[PDB]
Amino acid sequence: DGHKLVKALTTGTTPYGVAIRSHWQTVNAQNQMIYEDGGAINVMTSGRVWMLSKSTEAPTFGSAVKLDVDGQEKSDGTIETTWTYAGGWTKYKDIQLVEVQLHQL
Amino acid sequence: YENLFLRPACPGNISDTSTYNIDGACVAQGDIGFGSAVQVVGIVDGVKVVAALPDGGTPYGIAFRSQYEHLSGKILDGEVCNVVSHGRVWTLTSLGEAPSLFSKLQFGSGGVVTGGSGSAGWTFAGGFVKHEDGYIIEVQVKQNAFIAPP
Amino acid sequence: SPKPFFMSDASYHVGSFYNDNATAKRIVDVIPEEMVTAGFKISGVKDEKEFKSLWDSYKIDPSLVDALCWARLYGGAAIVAIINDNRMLTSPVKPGAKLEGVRVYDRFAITIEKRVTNARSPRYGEPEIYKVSPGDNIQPYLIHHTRIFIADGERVTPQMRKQNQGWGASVLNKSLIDAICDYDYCESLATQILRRKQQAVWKVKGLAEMCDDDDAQYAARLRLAQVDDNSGVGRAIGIDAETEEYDVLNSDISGVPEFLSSKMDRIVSLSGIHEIIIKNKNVGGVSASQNTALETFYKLVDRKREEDYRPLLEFLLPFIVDEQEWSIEFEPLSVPSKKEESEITKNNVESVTKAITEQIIDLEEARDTLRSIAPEFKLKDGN
Amino acid sequence: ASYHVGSFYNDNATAKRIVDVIPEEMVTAGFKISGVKDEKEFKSLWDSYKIDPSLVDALCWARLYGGAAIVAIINDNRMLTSPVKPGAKLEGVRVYDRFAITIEKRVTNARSPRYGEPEIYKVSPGDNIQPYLIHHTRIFIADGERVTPQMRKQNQGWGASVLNKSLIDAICDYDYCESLATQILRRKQQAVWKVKGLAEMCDDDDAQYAARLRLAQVDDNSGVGRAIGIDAETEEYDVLNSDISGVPEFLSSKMDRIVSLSGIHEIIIKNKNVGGVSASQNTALETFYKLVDRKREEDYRPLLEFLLPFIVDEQEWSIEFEPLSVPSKKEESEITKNNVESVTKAITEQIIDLEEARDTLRSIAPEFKLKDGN
Amino acid sequence: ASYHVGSFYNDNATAKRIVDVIPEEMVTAGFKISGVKDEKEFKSLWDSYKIDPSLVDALCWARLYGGAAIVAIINDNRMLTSPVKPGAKLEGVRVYDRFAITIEKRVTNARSPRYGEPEIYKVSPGDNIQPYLIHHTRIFIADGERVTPQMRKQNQGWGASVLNKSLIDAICDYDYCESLATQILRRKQQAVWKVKGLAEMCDDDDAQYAARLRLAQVDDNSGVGRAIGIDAETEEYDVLNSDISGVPEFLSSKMDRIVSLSGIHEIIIKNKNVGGVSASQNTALETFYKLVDRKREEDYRPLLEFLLPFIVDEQEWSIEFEPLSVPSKKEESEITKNNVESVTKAITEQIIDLEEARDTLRSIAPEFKLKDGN
Amino acid sequence: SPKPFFMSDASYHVGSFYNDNATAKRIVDVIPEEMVTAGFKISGVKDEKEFKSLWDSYKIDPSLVDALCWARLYGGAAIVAIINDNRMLTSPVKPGAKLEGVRVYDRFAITIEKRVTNARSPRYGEPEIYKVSPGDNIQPYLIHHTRIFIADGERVTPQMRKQNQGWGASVLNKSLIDAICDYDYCESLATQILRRKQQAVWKVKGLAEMCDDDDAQYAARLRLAQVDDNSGVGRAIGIDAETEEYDVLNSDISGVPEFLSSKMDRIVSLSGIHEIIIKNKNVGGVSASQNTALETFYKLVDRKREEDYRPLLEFLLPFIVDEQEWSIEFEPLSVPSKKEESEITKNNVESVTKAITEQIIDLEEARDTLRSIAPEFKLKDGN
Repeated sequence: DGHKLVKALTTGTTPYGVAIRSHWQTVNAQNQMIYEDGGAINVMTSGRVWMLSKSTEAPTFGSAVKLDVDGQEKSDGTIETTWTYAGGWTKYKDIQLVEVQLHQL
Repeated sequence: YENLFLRPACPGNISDTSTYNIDGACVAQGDIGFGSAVQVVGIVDGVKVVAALPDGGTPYGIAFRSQYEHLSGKILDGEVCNVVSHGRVWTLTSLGEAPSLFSKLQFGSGGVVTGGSGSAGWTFAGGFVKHEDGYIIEVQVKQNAFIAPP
Repeated sequence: SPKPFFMSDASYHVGSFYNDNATAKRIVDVIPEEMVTAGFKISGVKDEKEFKSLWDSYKIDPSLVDALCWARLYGGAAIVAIINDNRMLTSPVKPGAKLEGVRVYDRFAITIEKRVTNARSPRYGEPEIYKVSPGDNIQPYLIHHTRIFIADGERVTPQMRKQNQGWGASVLNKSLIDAICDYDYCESLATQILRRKQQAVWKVKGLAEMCDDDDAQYAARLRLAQVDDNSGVGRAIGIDAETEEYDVLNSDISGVPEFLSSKMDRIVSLSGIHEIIIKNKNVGGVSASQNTALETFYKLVDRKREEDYRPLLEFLLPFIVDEQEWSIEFEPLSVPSKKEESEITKNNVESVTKAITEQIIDLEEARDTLRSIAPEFKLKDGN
Repeated sequence: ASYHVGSFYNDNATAKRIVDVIPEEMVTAGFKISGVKDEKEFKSLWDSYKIDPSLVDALCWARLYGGAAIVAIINDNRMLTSPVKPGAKLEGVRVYDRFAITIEKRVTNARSPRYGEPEIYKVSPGDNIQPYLIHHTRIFIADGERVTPQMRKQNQGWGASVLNKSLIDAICDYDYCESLATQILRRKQQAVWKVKGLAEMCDDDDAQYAARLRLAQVDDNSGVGRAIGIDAETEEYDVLNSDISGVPEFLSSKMDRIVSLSGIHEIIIKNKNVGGVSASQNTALETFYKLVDRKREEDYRPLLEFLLPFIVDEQEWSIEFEPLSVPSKKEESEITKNNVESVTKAITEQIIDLEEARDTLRSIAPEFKLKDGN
Repeated sequence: ASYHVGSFYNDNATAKRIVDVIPEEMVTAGFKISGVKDEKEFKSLWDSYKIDPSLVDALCWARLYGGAAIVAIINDNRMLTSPVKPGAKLEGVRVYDRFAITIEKRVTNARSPRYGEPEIYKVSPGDNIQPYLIHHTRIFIADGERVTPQMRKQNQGWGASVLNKSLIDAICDYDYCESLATQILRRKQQAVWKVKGLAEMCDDDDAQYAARLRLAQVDDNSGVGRAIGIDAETEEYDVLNSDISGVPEFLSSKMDRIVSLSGIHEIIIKNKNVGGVSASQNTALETFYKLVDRKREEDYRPLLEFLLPFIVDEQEWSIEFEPLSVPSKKEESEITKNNVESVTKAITEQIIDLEEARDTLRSIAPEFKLKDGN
Repeated sequence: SPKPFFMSDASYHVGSFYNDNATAKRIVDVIPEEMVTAGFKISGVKDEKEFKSLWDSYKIDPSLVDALCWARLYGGAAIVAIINDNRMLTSPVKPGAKLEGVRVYDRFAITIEKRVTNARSPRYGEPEIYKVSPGDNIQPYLIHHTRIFIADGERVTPQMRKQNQGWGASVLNKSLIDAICDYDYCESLATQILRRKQQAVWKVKGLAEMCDDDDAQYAARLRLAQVDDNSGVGRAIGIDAETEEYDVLNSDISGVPEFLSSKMDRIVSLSGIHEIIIKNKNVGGVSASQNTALETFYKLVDRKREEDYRPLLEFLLPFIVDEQEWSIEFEPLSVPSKKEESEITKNNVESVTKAITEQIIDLEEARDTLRSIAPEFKLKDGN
């Protein structure tokens, strides 16, 4: 059918999508929202989504998205991605978030 | 928040219920087979005239299977035709083995998939089954991917 | 899954399964004419001779029958009544008692012309003008709501109702459809198993050497068939020991009638009409259980009748009777017997005047009492 | 693997019967009203309003969705949000499903016993009409079956669908069993034909097409009266067979599970006479009547007290539910004979006089028409 | 694992029926009161109050959770904490489950026999309102079933659920049995295809995918009227089958265990008429009726002696429960004839006068109404 | 065995058996409840309306119910009655007829304090004073013999009667307990037999070469489960003839329902209360024998009632009745009904005065006679 098996991003790889909040969601040791090793995962491939970041400067509208090794937005990462920025930039409790527009690969 | 799968896996039909688009205001010149790429040769009164893909053309969509419009088994000259311009669809192929996931497909003559090393265009979606001593693949069609040369 | 933008499900499949298969004909047709021909009685009228005279003058009950038929099949039907009115056919009807015909249209022939949702009127949400497109090259003509009546089928979810422009659904849902469909498949497989009871095998070493489609192979096949047709219990066949062997293989057959009876029972269960009516076979082992089966069947048909037969009556009666207040009674749908009808007439005639002779109950009401329950005892109108 | 109940309702037939059989028969059973000066005009006015289709589908959607509403409009010179003044006026009633009704305003006054019960109902019919607000007295709410309160307040004080998970999957398993039985019948017999070197013949070519066409042709002409030829040295033709038994019994057991979970018995859900007994389905029916009346007393009467005082100007009245038993002419005549002889066999000697004997005889529903008078 | 009564009730239909079939019929049965001047106004007040659904729910939670509380509000000009002075007033009644009531104050003084009996009840309904206090006179409590005194004290004087462990696991085993039956029917027949060298296939390659493709395709086209060819040297095709029998009896035995442990019999729980006999199910239903009367005498009355003294100003009255029997229009007709013949067959010979004869004839509730008078 | 201290060890084995198992619940609560709810009637009293009024004013029947139940269960129970009197509860009771409260205790809360062996009074050899120790942080206290009454179960020989301190035994004897326990074992065995009906075996040469708890073995077992889940009638499984085989074996089931029916028969036969009251299943094969089974049940329950219910009557009634001589009679334990009561009352009213109009049997006592047999005919007292 085309059903796919997915895992975390690594070096020299091609990003596919971004996991989103859903019913299937577990808690890590540090109270972090995670997807367990065995189970269903929802991946959104087109549209606007809030994504974790570890940058320190507000991104410019429309510029290309550059990812980090572990799969989070970073201002000068070495992984190239087709997605774009949408302009949203905010900060949850001790967490940085950024608004990313994803195009279908 | 998930997308359902569609059951029949026959050539010429859609494979998923993701975002798709069907251009139903068209007519055919010549004969077309379900699951082949087509090209736009002209426009009359808001209607697009399509034909099977020649050498040197730019594909526009893929013929779509319907059980009322086409009672013969294929699309005939002078018939209204369904064409899929955006979405995942099962296509006829002459390849022998599945290409790399998310690669770029290349269309031989007659609108069949024969290449997996294109520069830009439609992409392989991960489905590869067997039909009639031949194979069927799953392609992801996007609207502005192939641009007509000036 | 992709689907046409002009949704149409009960358009061709229902009509095909109705006019081709017979069990569908029965399951959709047994009810309506039985309801309409059960009969009805009116109360509050001066007399009934003229009532029956006007009824069998108008002669509209076959139209009522097939109107209810299309209502049950296509999920909707309409009937238009024409009135002796000197006004344009768009206009409403003034009070009166007059009409010149009633004629029926199917679900496909009626649509809505304009809609009124005025707050003060309780008719908000009710389509006030119906646009009908008849057949046989007749131009469409819009109708005021007062003239026509719309009859629906069975209840559906409101979500489906609004999507189906306020119209019911067909009784032939896909579950009943494929339950009907696989019955023929099972019957065909049963006949195939009956054909395949016994087989014979004839083995001849070197038969592969035979040429394809030449005189030798044709001669061999002619000889084999010829010796096959003349064989039997009273005949013997000879073969060669070294070269050929003749064996017979057989298989048993049993349980097929029970399996088919189970399939028919499933058809009955999904239909809702019971055995001695849908299969029309008396069980035979019991003397008087078919009577209770048929009275349960009348329970079913009566509870269905109260839902749809009445609105037609309340729509037609005010145009035929000039009397101002009347009531509908439904005759007890049970066939009675010269024997027991004679007995019940005796019973009621002696009950009505066994003990009224000592009270103020006089002749002028005793006669109405005796001729109220429709007797075989006529009586000329008088004192 | 959870599916919305509406699709199952309007698709499957057994679900249709299970959800629909009770309310329609319940409402068509009828009733009588006591304390009324006369009943002819009562029936005339009742079938003048002719609201029973709306009543039927109101009860139906209350049974299915676990919640239904009826809006009753009245002749009054006030806005709909206002309460209803005393009187007996009615002009129309309409029916709305579970999804179009909510609660708006809260009352907690300890003085009235009305604390904890919604005061204003917020209706959102949709269909390009602005949602509006209605006072309590103008609306009645019909609920489904009883549920535990910890789920009741979680579901906004509303009932649950009568199609629970056990009923749903019990229904679903039956079709799977039927399909499996059909497969069992189809696979009764199998013919095997083996030929040395058959594997040498290559895929999807003319030789294979010819061979398989020949096999189909020879299979089409086999049977009792026809024989087939075989080469002994290379090829063999055998037949394997299997038996069938107990499938109807297993299907009957599954139907038993269906009827046990539904709670309505076989001659009503399967609608098949037992046939082996002539006078036991009558008590079967009376058990059905007892259960349906038991369920009716719970929920059908509230409509009666909701609507009846709004149409009758009389101060006092009562509801009696008609004896839900099929009435057979002959025994009806016999009962009428017994009643008429009892009512005046021994009143000739005491103060039981005609003005009340007539009332007694025309109260117990006779066929005896009698004009009012002394 | 599956022991939570709250979820089990609303997730299993059998639990639903087995828990609530009894009290609703109990209350709908009916009764009457002797020593009252008249009954018309009594029923008028009763159906004006319309608290029977709340009574049904209270009894249902009493049977399920082992304990429920019922609260009545009276027309009295004092604090709700204060006791109730003698009178006949009623305003409304509400019901709470086992989870909202507790104890505050004790009485253990010598002179009163009420020593050691609860005095003041702490009601904590929740619903964002302050929990409050109620005197013993206002609230009545309905219990479940008797237990050993040691468990009675351990459960702070509250009973136990009717769903004990034996009932729960007996119910659970039925689902396992039917699932095994479905698996049994699925595994009736199995086809095996043996090909020497098939092990040489590489895992998850085009060759293996095509092989299983062809296997499924050839399987889908077989049947009675179709044949399959194989190669004698390298492959063979076998079929193995197993029979089925006795599972209807097995499941019937499981259901019989369920009914025996429950105490409610087949024509009420399985809902099959026995069919092999004409008139024994009437005796079965009257056995059900005698047991339902036995349990009714235990728990339904206390509600009556708790509520009735608050509505009737009459001093001394008595209760009788209407004999539970389905009345047949016909048979009540003949019994009325018999009673009207017995009431005045020979009373015209002694001092028994019409003044008491009319009372006799209108006491046994007839279809003959009679205006009060001489 | 170690047990928690707050759960003091006193027959909690049988207590938990009672409060857990359902068949024990039925067998212990079936008799006393019906016994008490059967009702009774009293003769020699001026009137019975006030008797019933005071009776349901005191409303002690739930206490009587669980008193009898605990006496049947533990083999002993105590009922304590307090009277409106101006004396200490230790002293005896003077003549009078008063009640103010009555309460119940089980077997474990009662002991003997003072014993009498005086020669002249026949009362010697039975205890004089009872020491009750309710617990519940209230001091135990002492009761005179007359105030309270001790209810016992079934008779035992004097040899164990004397060692059980004049107290009977539990109705759940060893044989009954073991027979009840065996049924659950048989049911579990039946479930296992049904599960083990069919087995599939897969054989692969060299399969044992694989290390345990390893990647290859995990893959192989996942593949086995996957292919097992997808097999069926319409699906086939391929194997390799050279290396692996797939066999299936099966066993039948028969006689199990009869075996369990026989075990239930043993249970009911040893219990003594019969099938249509313990299994709650009508015989179904006959129309008019279950009623005779009922009257056998009523006869046995009446025989048991005569031994236990009366002592409560003669222990309590002398404290509530003011007149001197009375009779306690039991209603004939049979469910009456419309028909039979209607025609029986007809027979009584014709028998009471069909032929008495000729002799001295006159009206003032004829009315008393006719309303003595409890009729539906209410009558005002008078001449």
